[PDB]
Amino acid sequence: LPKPFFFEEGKRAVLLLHGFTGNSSDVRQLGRFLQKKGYTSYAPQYEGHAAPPDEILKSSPFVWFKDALDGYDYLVEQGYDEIVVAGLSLGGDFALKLSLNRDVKGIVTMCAPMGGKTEGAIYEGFLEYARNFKKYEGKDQETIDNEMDHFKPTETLKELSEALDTIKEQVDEVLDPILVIQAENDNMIDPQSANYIYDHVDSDDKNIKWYSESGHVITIDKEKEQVFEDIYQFLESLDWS
Ligand SMILES: OB(O)c1ccc(C(F)(F)F)s1
Ligand SMILES: OB(O)c1ccc(C(F)(F)F)s1
Ligand SMILES: *[B@@](*)([O])C1=[C][C]=C(C(F)(F)F)S1
Ligand SMILES: [Ca+2]
Ligand SMILES: [Ca+2]
Ligand SMILES: [Ca+2]
Ligand SMILES: [Ca+2]
Ligand SMILES: [Ca+2]
Repeated sequence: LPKPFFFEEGKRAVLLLHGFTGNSSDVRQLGRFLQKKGYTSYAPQYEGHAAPPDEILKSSPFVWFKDALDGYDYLVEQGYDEIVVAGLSLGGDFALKLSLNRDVKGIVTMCAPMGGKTEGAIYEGFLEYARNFKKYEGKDQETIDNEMDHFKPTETLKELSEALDTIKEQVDEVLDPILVIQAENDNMIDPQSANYIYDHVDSDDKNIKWYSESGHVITIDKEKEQVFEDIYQFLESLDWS
């Protein structure tokens, strides 16, 4: 089952943050590519993730963001002072916010939401995970429909909507070098989010890349090798010691 991972290589480090309802395996191939290029990486795993869907509803985005910060702080404790934060999906929103809470050499956002119909993305993301999990449990279609019909929204999903709006409203405070990556065929979040992030950060050093044959979990999809190369080129451009 997926767990946090720590790939120790050279002195340059990347904190890898996964997506909403995702898990560390979604960023592990990126981690391995980075390791082959000499970069250390650490990937936390958010509380309640990689588990039955009700565990997400017992948790909170405030915890998940702290899980992200704990990964940064762990890299520092392990000797890595120079850290780029690279986040997939909701993790990309956490990467932007983390850069306001900790010192980073740069930021990568990959299919991160910002603006638009946030509530739709939250509920569709959760419900898709929940339905797929119940299928994996071997449940029949009626049992799944019945369990899904008993879904009760919790404070978790309202908190997530509020957290996303907070990050949107503070994105003009982001100053560190940034690469914005977006899949054109993302069916979870609106690809125009990438324009919004790019346009509204204060970062003087920024770039954006679009991927025409990819979806939301871009780091496991069919163009992942090009995504990884583009991330690498961005990393190589930064002000490392
Ligand atoms: O420790 B820190 O820099 C945090 C900033 C926001 C946090 C949350 F708990 F509200 F998510 S913790
Ligand atoms: O609305 B508030 O200022 C928030 C505090 C922490 C947030 C999270 F993004 F970590 F979840 S949002
Ligand atoms: B990527 O895994 C995401 C799916 C739904 C998201 C949110 F609702 F947070 F915007 S992010
Ligand atoms: Ca090695
Ligand atoms: Ca150590
Ligand atoms: Ca039945
Ligand atoms: Ca029904
Ligand atoms: Ca500026």
